[PDB]
Amino acid sequence: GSRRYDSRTTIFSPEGRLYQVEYALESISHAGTAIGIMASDGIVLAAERKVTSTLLEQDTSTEKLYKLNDKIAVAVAGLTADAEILINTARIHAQNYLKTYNEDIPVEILVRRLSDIKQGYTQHGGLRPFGVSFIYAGYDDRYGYQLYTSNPSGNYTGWKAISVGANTSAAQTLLQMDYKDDMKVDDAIELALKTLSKTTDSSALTYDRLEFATIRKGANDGEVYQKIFKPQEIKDILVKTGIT
Amino acid sequence: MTDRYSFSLTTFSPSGKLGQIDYALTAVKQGVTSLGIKATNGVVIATEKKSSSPLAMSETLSKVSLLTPDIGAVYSGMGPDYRVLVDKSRKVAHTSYKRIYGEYPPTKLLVSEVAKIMQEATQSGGVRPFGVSLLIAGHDEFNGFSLYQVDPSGSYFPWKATAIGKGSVAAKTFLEKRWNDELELEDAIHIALLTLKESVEGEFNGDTIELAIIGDENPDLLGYTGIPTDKGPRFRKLTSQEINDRLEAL
Amino acid sequence: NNYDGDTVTFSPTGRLFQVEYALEAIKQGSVTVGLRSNTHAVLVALKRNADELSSYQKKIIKCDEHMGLSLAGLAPDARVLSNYLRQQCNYSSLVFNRKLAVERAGHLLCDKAQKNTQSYGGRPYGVGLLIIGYDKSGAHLLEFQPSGNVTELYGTAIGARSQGAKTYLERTLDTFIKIDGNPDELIKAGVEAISQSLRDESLTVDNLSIAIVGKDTPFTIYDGEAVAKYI
Amino acid sequence: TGYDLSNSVFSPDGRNFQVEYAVKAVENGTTSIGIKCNDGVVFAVEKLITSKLLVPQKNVKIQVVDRHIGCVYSGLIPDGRHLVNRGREEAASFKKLYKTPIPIPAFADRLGQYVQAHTLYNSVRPFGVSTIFGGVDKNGAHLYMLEPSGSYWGYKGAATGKGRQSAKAELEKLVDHHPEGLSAREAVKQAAKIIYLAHEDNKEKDFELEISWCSLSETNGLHKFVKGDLLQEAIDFAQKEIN
Amino acid sequence: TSIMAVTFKDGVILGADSRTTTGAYIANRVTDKLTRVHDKIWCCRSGSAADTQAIADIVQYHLELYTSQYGTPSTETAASVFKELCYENKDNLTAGIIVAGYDDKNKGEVYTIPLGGSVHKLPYAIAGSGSTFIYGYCDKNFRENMSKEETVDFIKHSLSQAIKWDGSSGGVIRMVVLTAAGVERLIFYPDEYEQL
Amino acid sequence: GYDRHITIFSPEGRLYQVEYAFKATNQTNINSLAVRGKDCTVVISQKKVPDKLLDPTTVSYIFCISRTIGMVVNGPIPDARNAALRAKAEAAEFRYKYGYDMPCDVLAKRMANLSQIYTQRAYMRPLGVILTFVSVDEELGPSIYKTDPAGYYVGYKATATGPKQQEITTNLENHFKKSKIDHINEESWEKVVEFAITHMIDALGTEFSKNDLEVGVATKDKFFTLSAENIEERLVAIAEQ
Amino acid sequence: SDPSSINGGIVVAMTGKDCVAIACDLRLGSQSLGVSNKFEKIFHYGHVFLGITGLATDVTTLNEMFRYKTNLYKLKEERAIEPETFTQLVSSSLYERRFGPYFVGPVVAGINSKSGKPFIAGFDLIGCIDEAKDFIVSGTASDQLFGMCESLYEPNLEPEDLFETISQALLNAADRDALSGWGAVVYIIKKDEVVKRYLKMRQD
Amino acid sequence: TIAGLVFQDGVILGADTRATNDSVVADKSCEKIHFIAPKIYCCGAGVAADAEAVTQLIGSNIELHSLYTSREPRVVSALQMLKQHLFKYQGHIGAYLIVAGVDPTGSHLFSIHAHGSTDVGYYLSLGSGSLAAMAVLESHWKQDLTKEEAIKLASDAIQAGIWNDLGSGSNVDVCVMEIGKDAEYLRNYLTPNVREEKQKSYKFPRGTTAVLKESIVNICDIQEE
Ligand SMILES: *C(=O)[C@H]1NC[C@@](C)(O)[C@](O)([C@H](CC2CCCCC2)NC(=O)[C@H](Cc2ccc(OC)cc2)NC(=O)[C@H](CCO)NC(=O)CN2CCOCC2)O[C@@H]1C
Ligand SMILES: [Cl-]
Ligand SMILES: [Cl-]
Ligand SMILES: [Mg+2]
Ligand SMILES: [Mg+2]
Ligand SMILES: [Mg+2]
Ligand SMILES: [Mg+2]
Repeated sequence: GSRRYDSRTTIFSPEGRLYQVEYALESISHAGTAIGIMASDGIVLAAERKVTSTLLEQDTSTEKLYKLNDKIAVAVAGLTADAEILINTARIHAQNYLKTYNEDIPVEILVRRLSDIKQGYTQHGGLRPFGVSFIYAGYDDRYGYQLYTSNPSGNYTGWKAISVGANTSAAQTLLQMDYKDDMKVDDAIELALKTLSKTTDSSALTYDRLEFATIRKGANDGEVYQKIFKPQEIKDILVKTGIT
Repeated sequence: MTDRYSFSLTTFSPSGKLGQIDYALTAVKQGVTSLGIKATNGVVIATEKKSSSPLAMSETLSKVSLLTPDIGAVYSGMGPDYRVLVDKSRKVAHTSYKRIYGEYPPTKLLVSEVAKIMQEATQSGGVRPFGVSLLIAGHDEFNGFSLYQVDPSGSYFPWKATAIGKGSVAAKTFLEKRWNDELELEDAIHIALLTLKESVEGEFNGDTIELAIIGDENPDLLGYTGIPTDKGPRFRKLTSQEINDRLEAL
Repeated sequence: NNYDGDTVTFSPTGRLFQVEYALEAIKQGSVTVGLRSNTHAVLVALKRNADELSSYQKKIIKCDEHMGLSLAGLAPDARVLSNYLRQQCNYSSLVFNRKLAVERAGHLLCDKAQKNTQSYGGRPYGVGLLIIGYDKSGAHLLEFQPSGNVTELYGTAIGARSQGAKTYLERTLDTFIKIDGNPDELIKAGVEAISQSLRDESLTVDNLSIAIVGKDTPFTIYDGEAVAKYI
Repeated sequence: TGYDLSNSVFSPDGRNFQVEYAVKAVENGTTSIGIKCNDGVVFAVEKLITSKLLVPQKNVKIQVVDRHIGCVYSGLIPDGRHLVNRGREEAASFKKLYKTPIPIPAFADRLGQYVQAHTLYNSVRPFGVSTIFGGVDKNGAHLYMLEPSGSYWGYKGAATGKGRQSAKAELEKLVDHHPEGLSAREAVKQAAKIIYLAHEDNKEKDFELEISWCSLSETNGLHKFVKGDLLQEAIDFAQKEIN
Repeated sequence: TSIMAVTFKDGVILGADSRTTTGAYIANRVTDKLTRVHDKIWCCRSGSAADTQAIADIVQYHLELYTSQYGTPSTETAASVFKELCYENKDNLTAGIIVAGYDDKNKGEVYTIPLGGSVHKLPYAIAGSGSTFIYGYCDKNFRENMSKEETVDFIKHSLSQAIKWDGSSGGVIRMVVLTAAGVERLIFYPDEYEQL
Repeated sequence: GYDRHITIFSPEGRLYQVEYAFKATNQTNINSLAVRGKDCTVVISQKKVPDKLLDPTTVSYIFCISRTIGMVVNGPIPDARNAALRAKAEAAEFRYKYGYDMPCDVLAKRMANLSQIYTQRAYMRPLGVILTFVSVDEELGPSIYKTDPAGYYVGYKATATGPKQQEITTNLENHFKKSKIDHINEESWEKVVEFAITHMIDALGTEFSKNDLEVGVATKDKFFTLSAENIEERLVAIAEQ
Repeated sequence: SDPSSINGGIVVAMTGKDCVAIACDLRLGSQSLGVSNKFEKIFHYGHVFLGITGLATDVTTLNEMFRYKTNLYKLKEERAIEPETFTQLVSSSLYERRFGPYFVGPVVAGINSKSGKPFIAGFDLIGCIDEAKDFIVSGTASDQLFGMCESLYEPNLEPEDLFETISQALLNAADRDALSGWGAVVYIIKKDEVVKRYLKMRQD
Repeated sequence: TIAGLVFQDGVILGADTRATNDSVVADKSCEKIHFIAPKIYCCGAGVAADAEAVTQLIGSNIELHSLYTSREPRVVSALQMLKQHLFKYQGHIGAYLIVAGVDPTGSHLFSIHAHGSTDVGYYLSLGSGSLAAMAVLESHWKQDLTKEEAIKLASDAIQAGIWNDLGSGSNVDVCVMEIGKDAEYLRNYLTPNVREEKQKSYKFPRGTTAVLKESIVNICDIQEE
């Protein structure tokens, strides 16, 4: 019958690894680096675009940084089309929680549900896993500012600072060196850019190569503001920190 | 139907490549050249009508398709795959948008729905990816003019100008020289026609070239008067004659 | 070889190996014999035990008051097909108030086996049956093989060393076909037949199973001391 | 290679090897024939007597569809019973809606399309029979033959199984020597001859002759088996011709 | 409504008034109640207009697919499809259909399918609300193997009495002639038939 | 090489099962030819009856899909008949839903969309056939639209299918280079049939008897096939000039 | 028994010169029994205002339903929905429940943020759009609001005049309805400013 | 009050502009002549949402069909799809429709009832004002009307409705569909019911209304530092 042609995407290796999770993690290793840094007064998301062309329309472009609601954003590393499927699920789940409880979804509950969807594709269905890793940047009134990461396995963990995609090993060492706990958003902005500036496989790091965002409780009257930086603003913060 | 193929036919290989997406992108390359250029006041999409027989009436095969009054598509790769994606793209503009909001979707969102259709053919049971890259040019009130590329993976990207298929590497270099942010639509049709002559071996006239625009509103093309807010389709296929006129001044 | 992975694949010579391997489970199964006259039909079965602590596997199932079979091969498969035949006999009675023709039982079994031999996922039935019955056209004996092939005979035998009994019946055809209105002499002729298929072991009281059906005889099974008479 | 391991796969030639293999199962079968006469059709078939233990005239091979259609087949017998079961459903459903008994062409495509459906998917096996069938409809007599591929044409005469080359050779002579046509009672005798003649290829075991017919004059355009005096007259004719 | 079909020597003729009513209001005064399910198989409709349109449409679809595969279907076969629909949906249909057609073998044939979804093959058939008034007349005046002109007169006279007495009937008398010659539509205005 | 058993991409970007289905097309070793008149569309096809037992009247690769549409197949008959029944069903369903006769070119697109699905769905194998649909369309006039196992279709001024298509193709390409028009300039279909037969005799270099040929004519509001006698009438006329 | 008149309530929307007004009562009851004197029937998604009269469980449900759809809309479109577009969404959403309707009388009010053009609409319970130039009315005192509006209303009223008109429409119509009143709210809406006023009315 | 009639080289549709709820006027300027295709229009009577929804549904599908077949859409197609969909719902979609247009087959006029019955006609009227309209149409319709004649007769049929039927009122909308021309949609073709100037202005002295509390509403997204 059709059995002949089944890859069997949901089995263990004799070492007790899920092949297809591991080969997806391999795929995501070649993706543009995304860095998340959590401070006391906010969270930074920076990410490196993979396709440099002078003719790509940058200001209308989104491959790395998406918004799930008014308090929660993700930075993508992997197949952008796969990430867009999961992003639309996350967007609905936050709005089903809001319709049911009349409260904005706590960050962890959203991340566990995405991570539970990813887990599903590794244990049943015989489909390929989602070739995606997310950094989650979010705020809620229980734990305040939160970073999490998810990966094709459906494992998620929380971080003070984290990277995904290419050169995470190098990226994670550099963060571990310079990151302190009493740190502020302005410093975390400078750390995030400097770390991409060292790990990048490109000759130099320029505004046309980056997506950048912040989540600050530095909105008027103790509210929370998500700022996806426009290309001009990225080029400004690149001069300010002293990288260009 | 005993469709037992409920498992993916696109899987990660040990290097992290998705084989069937890569092979689909190889089918796109072997495909005839198509290109799109975005002007300040419009967008142009252009391709060659590679006729399979001189007994064929190449007018009956359209490579450039209207999706909504304000959105247009062209491709490189397997035509029949493009045809069913056109059928699906037109319908989804209605079912998931027009029947809800009473207007047509903006360019990005219709692109987003096509992307999604193709991402599914990359992960669902018992199907191969689509063997096409689309260029989609449109207008909408709040985003203005836009040009989008959609790849077999589901991935789409906004372009000022680009090319896909056979001589796309050469064509893309040509465009990078000739493009600025002060181009008028007539300047963009001129650069489109120049660029497409480099990748065309044989006859180069209005009968072997298919070129369409997203320009001003054409109230004359509407077919009815007495509704001040419907001002007419922005999508227009240039005629065999209109092309030849521009080739004399080339 | 490369054409034995499932029942949906033909070999280059036009063979269904999965069917042919199912056929093989019958040959490894313990011998059973069927034979008939104009008045009665008889099953004789050599039951097999695991060891000397174990019971002997029952080889004869009752399907209705006028029809039952003997099995050789996978017993659980025999159960499924005997359950199916019970229901078909039962439907005929309840809807048409009519005793199911033995030739029609044959056709129903032949078409149930066949579905498993053409459709992916499923496997052939791993068992052979000898159906006996008395209906509106007298005495009947069928042989069922899980290929789907069903054959009306005067007499036959299936299972290990069945070729012995079958040659005996092939000679005795003119004699036992005339045993009309004498059930004990027809059962003798079958017991004698199944003997030709023995080696080393001989017919004991808890070894031998017999069944009979006929003109004024419901289908009834004799085991244990009820078959001592015939050893 | 590997092209022959899965049904519905095209080889580089443009062939379906599983279907070609099904044909070998058919060629392995006993010989069956059909003969188109003036007003009807005759179906004969070789039945091999494996053992004296086979009850004569009791394992019937030729199957009736509706009241007017006869089907005979060579190869895997249960595959031929599975097809006729489907035939009977098609002719029932057609009669239910359109009232008239299904015409022989309509019926032929109904089988045709079903057999062809069992070459479209790897999840099924092709049919292991060639089926010779026909009857009398409003437009007259009709004889068909249906190969494992779903292929079928009208015939003056048709033949399949092991004795096919012998049968065909003898069928062609009848066509050539009777252009105005063959009567029903003549075709029955000829059918007996051609089965006997084609029994040299299967000569080791002895056999049993089975004939059916539909004839506008001889059966009122209904399918009947040839029994008793008419059967023995055909057997006697055949026995005289081989000697 | 008043509708009939009559077999004669050369074929068959379908007749109908042209009045459609919503209670006492005439919704349409020039209705065509003679509907084509095939080249030479037509039916007369009575009951729910919606129901009989939906039915005739499906039947036309079925006979068109029939023709593609098996060629020209018999009048009987058209009756059988009408019946199948009417009978199996009897709990949701108010349809009373007369089926009439021409073969060269069978010649002219009339079937009536009343509210049962039963089938009846008849030399002639009357149906609709106006038919009650002309049982007497039609039983007395019908003969077999009438000429074309006799059969046009018989229907024109019959439907004329039906229209006079039934408020639900009225308008023009439409007929359709079905012979080897082909398909002739006729119309007769009030100023002809009223004064009969 | 399982990329050669089902309809998934080879590393080259090719669908081998689509390619091998095109090769099944030629298995019948029959050549088909379609040309357009002013008023009509004519399809001729070779008719080979090798077996003397066959009923020649039942040996055809020309199908009456609807009253307007005819369809010649180049391929094995079982796949031909599968496609015929489907086209017939899709044509009658169209007329029921949309209240007009399915146009020739819309049927062709519909059947080519179905073909395309068999090139993307792994469980369905492509049909090994090339469908040539002909009508006199009430909008576009005389029409020829051809479908293949790839899911490709296009309109034709004239076309040819089979082993010796290229010979027939260049013959017709040469004629439409002289006349410089899209169709055979001829009032009567009887003389457009004569044309089609005449150009098939030239291109294939073979003569034809009434039984070696099979013809289909599409006029306004009906498609029909010619009997043996009607063809003979045509053959006589070609010989006498 | 009649779902549209268990809880009571009224909404009225008027256009003015470069402004719209929408106003509601505050009553919620179980027929004769008054329960809440704080039940507001005017909700906003971005700058588009929706008043809803009718069965209070549907008033709450549909608000939660239009917050949900307008949130997603904004996340994809990257812009707030406009009154013209939101009106179609409401109609779509009512008509999708055609044979099991919400028992509500919706009223859309707002200004197109691009064109600057004031816009009001009303709907039957199954989505039929009435796109008035002057005023829309909804609820248990709709007849009373039609009478008050059709007399009191005049086009191109300034923000502080339209406030006086709309307030007097509601207050006098509520006082002739047993199931409306108990307080009221008026929204004065400008392109980049929105005032909200609680009216001192009779508490019977 | 909706009507349509054929003239020399086309078909015309007329409709009033009143929508009712029990005995009150919900709308004085509603458009009952719905767009299906560029040259196919549909007059709507019955349940207002039902007439609006079923014309939009069929109009959406006719657009997808036109795209699919690369042809101008036909009136008989809109007719079949409306009629099959209304029939499926057994009257529960309470829509009464007059369909008219030009296509490559010529000009067409049809009526459709809620249960899925269709009629063919040279003049048709539907809804509470249909008897008033049909009296005018049955008095004045002849063959080969000019366009000037046709528009006069259609608008007279709708006026019969406006004056004599309580269910119908306000203005006359018309739509002209002539062969080989662009369909012209003439909303407020007649305006015979303009409200007379009021006796008084009821504009209040500012401060007339008693206000408990004030507050600014925050309509912007994120008040930001
Ligand atoms: C000429 O003959 C006109 N006569 C006027 C009128 C009103 O009867 C009508 O049919 C008109 C149809 C047009 C109105 C404008 C939009 C396109 C359709 N119909 C209505 O105005 C309709 C009345 C009506 C109510 C109920 C039923 O069946 C029970 C039939 C007709 N009005 C409505 O539907 C209102 C609109 C609210 O603004 N809403 C309701 O009736 C709410 N109920 C509907 C039924 O289900 C319960 C909810 O125009 C013709 C041509
Ligand atoms: Cl009617
Ligand atoms: Cl399609
Ligand atoms: Mg009368
Ligand atoms: Mg496939
Ligand atoms: Mg009060
Ligand atoms: Mg009180």
